[PDB]
Amino acid sequence: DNIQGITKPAIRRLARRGGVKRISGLIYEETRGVLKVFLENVIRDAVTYTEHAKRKTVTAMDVVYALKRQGRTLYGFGG
Amino acid sequence: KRHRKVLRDNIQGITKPAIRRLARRGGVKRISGLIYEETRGVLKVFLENVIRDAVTYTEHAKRKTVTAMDVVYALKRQGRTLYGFGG
Amino acid sequence: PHRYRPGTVALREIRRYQKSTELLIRKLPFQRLVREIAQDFKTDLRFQSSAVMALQEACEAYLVGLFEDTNLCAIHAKRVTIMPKDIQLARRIRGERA
Amino acid sequence: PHRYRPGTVALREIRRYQKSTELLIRKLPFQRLVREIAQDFKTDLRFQSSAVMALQEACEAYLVGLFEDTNLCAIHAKRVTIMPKDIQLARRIRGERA
Amino acid sequence: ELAGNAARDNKKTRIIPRHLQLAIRNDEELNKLLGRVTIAQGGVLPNIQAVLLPK
Amino acid sequence: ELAGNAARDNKKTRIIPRHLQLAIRNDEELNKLLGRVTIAQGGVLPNIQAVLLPK
DNA sequence: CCAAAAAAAAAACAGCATCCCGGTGCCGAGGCCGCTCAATTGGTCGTAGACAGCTCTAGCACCGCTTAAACGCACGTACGCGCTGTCTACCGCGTTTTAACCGCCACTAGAAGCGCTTACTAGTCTCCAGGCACGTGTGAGACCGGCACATGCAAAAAAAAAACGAGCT
DNA sequence: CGTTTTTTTTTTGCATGTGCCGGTCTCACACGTGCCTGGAGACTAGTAAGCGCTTCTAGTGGCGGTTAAAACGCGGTAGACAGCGCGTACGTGCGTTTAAGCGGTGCTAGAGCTGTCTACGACCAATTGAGCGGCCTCGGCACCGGGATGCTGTTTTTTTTTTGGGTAC
Repeated sequence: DNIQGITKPAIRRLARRGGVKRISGLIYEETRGVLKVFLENVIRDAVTYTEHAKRKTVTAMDVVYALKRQGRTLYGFGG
Repeated sequence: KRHRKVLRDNIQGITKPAIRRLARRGGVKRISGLIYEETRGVLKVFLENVIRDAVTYTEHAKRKTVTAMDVVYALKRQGRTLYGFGG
Repeated sequence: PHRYRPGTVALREIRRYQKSTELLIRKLPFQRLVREIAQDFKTDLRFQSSAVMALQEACEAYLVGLFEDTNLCAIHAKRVTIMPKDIQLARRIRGERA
Repeated sequence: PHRYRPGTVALREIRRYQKSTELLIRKLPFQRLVREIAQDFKTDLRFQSSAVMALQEACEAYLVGLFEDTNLCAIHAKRVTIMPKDIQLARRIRGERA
Repeated sequence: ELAGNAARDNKKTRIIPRHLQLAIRNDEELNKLLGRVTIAQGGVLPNIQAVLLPK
Repeated sequence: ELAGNAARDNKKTRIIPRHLQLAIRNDEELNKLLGRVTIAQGGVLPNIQAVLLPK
C-alpha cells in the first residue's frame, strides 16, 4: 500500500546517478519489487538483532550488522 | 640451492579443445576465436591470485611444500570455498 | 517557442545528480515503507531516525549501483533505453536471483 | 560422405560434458602452469598432488560458471556466439573486473 | 536423503560427489546455502539454453 | 591526504563524505580495498558512457 | 479452374552414435580389532548475567504554513525493432602429429613428530592522566544575488556528393 | 552533362552553470573543563613455542610405450552484422495538484544504567570408553563388447502461399 511512496520521479533520479539516459516505463514497476526484496532481506535480519537484544526500538547498530551480514557494510552510523 | 627446472611458458598448454570443453559444460554452443586467448588471460589472473594467497599461507607455516590445505584457506579467503580437500 | 531534444535534459539531470550527495528518495514515503514491511516480522516496533536514514543510504546506494550494471547490460544489447530484462540479467550475474 | 550441420555436434558435446564431472584440462600442462606461476612468488616450491588437484578443481569450475554467465550476455546481445565482450561484461558486473 | 535419492535415481548403491551436487543444486534452499562453495568432481546440472536448440 | 586534497580542489577547508568517496575510488587500490563498502552521503564519480554522449 | 513456383513441408529411407545389457576384474568400501587419549563424572570456586529499580533520552503525534515536488497531459522525435541481403567466421570431419598418461623405477627433500629449555605474556593489584561527556564560541559554509562569460544546443542558411533526365553506339 | 537534392558545415540566436565579485546568518566544528576508568607499572607464574634431533612420508624425476588428444587444412553452412524503413514509446515542458518539509510542542514508551544476588560454567582431578589408526575381505562399479533404439540429414511427397490468365457476378 505504501510501496509506491517510492515515486516514478524518485526512481528516475536514482537511475540518473546510476548513469541512465532513457528508461522503459516497465522499469519503475521492476525497481519497486527489487527495492522491496532488498529492504525485506536487510530489515528481517536487522530486527533479528533487535529481538535478540530484546528491544522494541530498532537501532542504527541493528541495520549496520544486518547490511554487513548481507555483504553491504555501511560506514557512517556507529561502525 | 638450485636444481633441474627454471620456469617455461605452459600458457599455450591450454589446448583450444580444452577451453572448448569448459564452455560446452558452461552451456556454450558457439565460440569466437578471440575467446581462447581471452580465457588464457583470466585463468592466469585467477591462479596468480589464489596461489599468491596459498604461497602466503605456506610462508606463514614456514614450509617449502604447498599443501592441499594452503590452497583451501586462500580459495575460501577469495570467497570461492571448495569441498573435497579437507578444512 | 523553445524545446530541448528527447535526451539532452536527461543528460543534464545525470551530470547534475552524480555531482551531488543528497538522498534522491523523499524521506517520509520511505520511512513509512520502512515501517510497513517491518510490521510483517514483528508488530509494535520503533526506529531510530538514524536507522531509517541507515536504510535509505544503503537502499539508494544499492539501486544506484544496480542501475549502473543494468545500464551496462542494456548498452551491451545495442541499446540506451534500459529495460526489465537488463535488471533481470544484472542480478542473475550478480548472484542475487537464479 | 556423412555430414552434420554446424551446431549439431556442439549440442551433443554440451549434453555429453554437462552430464559428466571429470576434469577437462590435461593435468600435466596444468601442473607445469601451476608450478610456472608458483615460481613468480617464490621459486623451488613443492606441491602436494591434492594441492594441484585442489587448484585444478577450483579453476575448471570457476570458468564453467564464467561460461554460463558469459553465454547469457551473448544471448542478451541477441547472439548465440560468445565473445570477448561477454567475458569482459560478466567479469565487470561480477566486480572481478574494475 | 536427496543425495541418496539421486544415487538410487542413477542406479548406484554409493553416493558420489556428482550426487551431492545433483541434490544440492536442485533444492532451492541448499543451493542458496552453498552459493559461494565448490563441490569437487560435481560438474554442473544439464542446462542448455532454449535459444540454442534446433530451429 | 587524498580527501584533504579534494577539499582544496573544491576550495573547501573541511573534508566531507564526498571528499573521501572521491579520494577512495580515484586510488585503484583503496577502491579495491573498500570494494564491498558503502560510504554514507558519498554519491558516485562523474561518469557517462560514450554511446550516451553526442556525436 | 488449374496453373504455377517456390517454399515449405512430410516422411521415407539410411546412417550414426549413445544407452543399456551381461560378462569380467579389482580395489576401495566397509568392518572388525585393539589401544590411546579425549570425553565424562564429581567437586570446588568465582563471577556473568539476570532482575528490579530508576532515570530521562528520544521516538511518536500532531499541526499549520510555505513551497518544492508530483502529477498530468500534449505533442513529435528519436530509438526500439523487425526484416533482408551479404559475407566469412566458425563447426564439422578427416588425416597428420604430438606427448599425455600409464606403471614403475629409485632418490631424498622436508613434513612432522619428539623432548627440552626459557623467554615470553597472562594475571594481579596499585596508581593517574589520557580520553570521555559536557558545555560554550564563532567562522565556515549555506545561501543569494546578480552580472559575465564560457559551454554547449537548437536552430536556419550555404557549399558539396546523389538522383535525373536525354542521347550516341 | 549541369538538373533536382540530402546534408554537412557556418553563423545565429539562446539558455544554463559556472563562477566571482559583492552581501547576511546560523549552527556545527572546535576547543575548554572536570572527573572517572582504562592503560601504566612492577612482580609472579606457567606454558607456548623456539630449537635441536629424529622419523620416514611423499614429492621428484626419469624411462618407454601405447594411443588417446593436439594439430592443421578444406569447404560450406549459417550466423554475425550492417543497412534501412516503419512504428510509437518515451522525453520535454508548462500547467495543475499534492503533500513533504520545517519548526514547533506535547507525551511517555522504552532505552539504558545501577546494585544485588545466585545459578552456571570454568577449572581441576581421576576414569574409562569413544573414536582413532591399522588391517583385510568381497561386492559395487569400472570396463568392454554387442544390440536395440533414438535421432539427424539426406533424399523424395505433397502442399501450401506470391502470382497468374480465364469466368461469370
